[PDB]
Amino acid sequence: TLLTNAEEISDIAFGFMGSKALFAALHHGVFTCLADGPLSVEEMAAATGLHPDRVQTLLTALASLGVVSAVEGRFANSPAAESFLVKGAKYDFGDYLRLQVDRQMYGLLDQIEDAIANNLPDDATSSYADWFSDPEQAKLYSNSQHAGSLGPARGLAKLIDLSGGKKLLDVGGGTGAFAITLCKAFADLAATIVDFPNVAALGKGYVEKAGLSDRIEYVIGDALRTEWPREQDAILMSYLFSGVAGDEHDSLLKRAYDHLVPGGRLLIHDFVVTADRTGPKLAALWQLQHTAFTPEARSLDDEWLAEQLKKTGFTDVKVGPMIPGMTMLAEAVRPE
Amino acid sequence: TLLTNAEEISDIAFGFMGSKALFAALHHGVFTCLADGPLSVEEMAAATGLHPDRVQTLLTALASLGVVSAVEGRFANSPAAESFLVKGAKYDFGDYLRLQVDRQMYGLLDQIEDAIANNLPDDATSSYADWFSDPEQAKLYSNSQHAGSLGPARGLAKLIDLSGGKKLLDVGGGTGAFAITLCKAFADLAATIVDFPNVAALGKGYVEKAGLSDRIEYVIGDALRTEWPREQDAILMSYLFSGVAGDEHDSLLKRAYDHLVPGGRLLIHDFVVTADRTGPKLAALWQLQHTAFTPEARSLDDEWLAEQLKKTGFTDVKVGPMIPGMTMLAEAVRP
Ligand SMILES: C[S@@+](CC[C@H](N)C(=O)[O-])C[C@H]1O[C@@H](n2cnc3c(N)ncnc32)[C@H](O)[C@@H]1O
Ligand SMILES: C[S@@+](CC[C@H](N)C(=O)[O-])C[C@H]1O[C@@H](n2cnc3c(N)ncnc32)[C@H](O)[C@@H]1O
Repeated sequence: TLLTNAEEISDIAFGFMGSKALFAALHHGVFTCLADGPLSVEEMAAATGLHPDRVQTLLTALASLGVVSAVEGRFANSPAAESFLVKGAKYDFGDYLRLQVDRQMYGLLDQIEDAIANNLPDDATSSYADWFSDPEQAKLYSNSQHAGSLGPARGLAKLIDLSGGKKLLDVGGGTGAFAITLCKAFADLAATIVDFPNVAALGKGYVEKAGLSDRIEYVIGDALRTEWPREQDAILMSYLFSGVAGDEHDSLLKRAYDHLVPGGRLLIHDFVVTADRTGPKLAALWQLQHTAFTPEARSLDDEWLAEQLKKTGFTDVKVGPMIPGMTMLAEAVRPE
Repeated sequence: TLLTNAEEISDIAFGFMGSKALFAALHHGVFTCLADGPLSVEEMAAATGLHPDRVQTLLTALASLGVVSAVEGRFANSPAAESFLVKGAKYDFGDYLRLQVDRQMYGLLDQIEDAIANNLPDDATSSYADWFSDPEQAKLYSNSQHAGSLGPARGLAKLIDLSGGKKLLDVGGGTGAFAITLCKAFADLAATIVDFPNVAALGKGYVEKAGLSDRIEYVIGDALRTEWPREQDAILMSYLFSGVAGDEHDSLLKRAYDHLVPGGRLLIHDFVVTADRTGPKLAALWQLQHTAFTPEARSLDDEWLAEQLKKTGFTDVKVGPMIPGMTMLAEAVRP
């Protein structure tokens, strides 16, 4: 589509108000209160401890987005709410949305006006490093990121095979959602994770909980300045490229190729747009979101990625969907 | 319609990114640069001082929203962008979105999680009054609001008749973006804008810079504390109820009755939702925005309104649109 109407501009301009309506409602557990059938405003005010008038304002907003129904002054969850926003639901990501997206991503995006001009102010967050140097920000971010990545990680295990005596290197593997999931799926797999000190310290705990402390080690520090383990059987880079400066992209590929045994696989998972630069929409929006605290980010597109991987010397290069409408999986092999 | 799937919820959850893509682009004159025809990423960088890789990211975001087209490594304005987001377009409104909605409203909506639980930090902006203690602040708000209320003000200069010997009382008046457009349409018209000292002073510049400095007055104070000029022919209230605590509503209804000449009309312009609580969307969202810095605000519906009016004494009250899909106009007449 190509917009023609002022209304269509308005819808875009005012989307942030929609997001915050959804987000506020999650913070006060609105959808969970409705899980047992429709409630009135005052029935809602009671269950949530909100004032009847604020709840009315919030629910009216939600209804006008179709997030809930409003029938005879009674509110009820939409099918989407039932599945995605109720604590416990099959596809729940309410906590992901209100913790990381709302409390962190929303505010940070107030920086893009300066970030896209490569003119951040001194007091702004200018990188993951700077950002995660606050241990409360590292946690707020990582807890939701970990829960959110389990699904995709389980999706990933189904695609690739890492059985046998194999070593995995996860550059920027956060708190181990991928490495842990992979290690639970493949018996003889040993993993190494590289990340920032505050992220690694939380990671250690997830790895203990899972009883994998004997199979998953952390190598702490900035991945660009720290040494990686050599002769790995596979290397994973999930949401790394998006949060790193454009000038670093080739060297990461070259380093990766070099730390891989012959026959080894490079796996890159990230927000990637199609080369026609038309979408997917969420990949592009997330790319812009990372630019806000990564002002030297370059947009990844699928054919650049394929090309650079071949330029780097990899083979059997493929790029395709991972999370539908949002991320792609690129896959490459060091010759054997 | 009700949402069912992930895409539809994501669309809501990530709408803020969409909004910011549009805003960033405006601050940097993207669409204005594209007005002379499609441009490569490189050519775009030349015209804006922005770095190529970053224009590419901004432009890709926008193309995926349909705001620009993307063809052969070139970007061009969508017809909507060409019409409404280019500097000097008959219907340009890019600066309003850029300055008020982005620079101010977006930041203020971060207070919403605490505001709907009536629990703002002392740090937070907790009312129009508190907000406008800062002259720097009162200026940037009205700057883009006053110039944005001209439209609605014109559409109301086409509607009612303020002809003859007529006095006006614009309670909660702002920098008089209404009072000004009214008289200027109606040769013989008075004026009496009540408001806040920090904003008054700005509008005095707006009236002086229009030539009306002797018809329009100002009655400094907190409309709820300060007394207004009695016996008027018309008492406007635009966006007032929206940013005032909901317990001042009924009493604002009685008060406004007094200061009119029996036979004089009252006008309420504001965000009002249909009684069934389903929209319009922009009206519902704006009430939520205003609740961010008005934690005591009440949601205005069309029925409650028409209802309480009549209940206060007014007659032949008429509640109807006004800026479709966003605001309504009430209209009553004093016995
Ligand atoms: C978006 S997150 C998600 C982590 C994980 N790979 C996943 O898929 O859930 C990116 C992670 O990479 C880390 N990271 C970013 N840049 C890094 C760098 N230069 N060196 C090491 N770690 C980095 C961040 O700390 C963050 O935890
Ligand atoms: C959303 S604005 C719009 C101004 C103008 N009436 C218009 O139609 O564009 C609300 C105005 O009313 C003022 N205001 C809000 N509450 C007020 C109060 N309790 N007393 C006096 N002025 C108030 C604000 O200063 C602001 O200028």
